[PDB]
Amino acid sequence: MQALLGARAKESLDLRAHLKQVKKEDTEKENREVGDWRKNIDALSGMEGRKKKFES
Amino acid sequence: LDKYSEALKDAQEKLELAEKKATDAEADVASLNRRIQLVEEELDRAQERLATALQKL
Repeated sequence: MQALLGARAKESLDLRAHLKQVKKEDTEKENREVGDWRKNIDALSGMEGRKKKFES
Repeated sequence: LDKYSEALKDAQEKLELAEKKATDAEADVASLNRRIQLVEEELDRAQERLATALQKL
């Protein structure tokens, strides 16, 4: 009386935690696309002089 | 005349350079204000989204 419902619970937890597991696999093996970037700036710090080109 | 003309080309060049400095400094007052507002807006939004995240929490 104690073994059958145990086995059924094992199967159900297996299927659910296993879909959870296969998707969490994709989450963990690649966590790079969920990252970000520094996005630096040059900002042209030279407001003391101008440029050589004809347009400037 | 040459001294005033030269003192002028120099006051005027220093002026074009000071005006340029101001133009560029102002270009940056503005670029900084744009970044400040973009970041303050992202911050206010982070805080709106935080308040939301906290409400959703």
